[PDB]
Amino acid sequence: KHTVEVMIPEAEIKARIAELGRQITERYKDSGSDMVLVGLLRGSFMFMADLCREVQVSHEVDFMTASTRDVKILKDLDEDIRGKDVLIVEDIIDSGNTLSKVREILSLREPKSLAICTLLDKPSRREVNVPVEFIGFSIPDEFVVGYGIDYAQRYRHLPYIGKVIL
Amino acid sequence: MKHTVEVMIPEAEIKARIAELGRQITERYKDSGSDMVLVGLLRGSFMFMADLCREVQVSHEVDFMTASSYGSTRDVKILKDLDEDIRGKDVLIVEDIIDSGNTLSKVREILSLREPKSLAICTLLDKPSRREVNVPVEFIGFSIPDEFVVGYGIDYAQRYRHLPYIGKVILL
Ligand SMILES: [Mg+2]
Ligand SMILES: [Mg+2]
Repeated sequence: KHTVEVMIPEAEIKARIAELGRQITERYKDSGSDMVLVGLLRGSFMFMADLCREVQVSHEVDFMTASTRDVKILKDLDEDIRGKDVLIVEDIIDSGNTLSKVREILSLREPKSLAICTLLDKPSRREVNVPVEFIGFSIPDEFVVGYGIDYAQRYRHLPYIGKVIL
Repeated sequence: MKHTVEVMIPEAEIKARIAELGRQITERYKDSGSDMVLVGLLRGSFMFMADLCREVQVSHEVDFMTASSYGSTRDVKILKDLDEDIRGKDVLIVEDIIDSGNTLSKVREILSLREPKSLAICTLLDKPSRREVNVPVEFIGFSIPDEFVVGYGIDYAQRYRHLPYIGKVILL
């Protein structure tokens, strides 16, 4: 028994993703090597669709599904990242537990470079020290939904970030 | 192969169209009162699903499947199934293009066996001329000839998937 309040409106997200877009563009425009943005599903699908449209560099788009448990590849990438600039695209960084492991896994395949871009970082919640090179918003430890993030399989389609209120 | 890309469906025409697909989808499903889920086929549907789902004013789950993309007489194989159940639910399959219909047809049969309440396909692009197998398609963004198209999720040799418009590829 809850309500959703707006936490970050749709206009702010868009403004912020244009700025991330310019930045990812300046970091990578002079590489000349193949680039791929790598979404973590299901949560990253919306951020990736918006971010990849703001990245003014030829790139592949690929996806990955990762799980007191091991991080397991439930769906690996469709393409090779060896010798490629790879940017991992994630809805939210929290503990850092999963993203740190996903980072290690892709690192074995020897990309030219490897980096993370997350829309939301909850740095009060961090349990592991994970290098994150691009952040949308550092946020308080709120119960967030919308923009791909769910509450018991709800609100992934909301075009703003909401916080859930019990 | 040496080439250029021209704009064919600008970004703003895709948006206008997606907004109308969402009113249509809302209309058909608002009074259902069952769980609804939008099932995108990866990788093609990712960006269309992003925009479409935001224009659907009904509470829905969003889920994805990867079916065998072997390309354009082998079996359609689930590389990655749904994470959530569809029995008793309204399911809208979301695709970027229907051409031959082989994959979409086999994806419909598989999900059908799960006994959703209803099953329906929304594609952004339809090439009716390329149909090899009849499949019903309730919601279509644009009907186009067999042009060589890219962008908005459609790759040419794992390139142009991030273009915010549909382009035509011109072989030089
Ligand atoms: Mg994490
Ligand atoms: Mg097909």
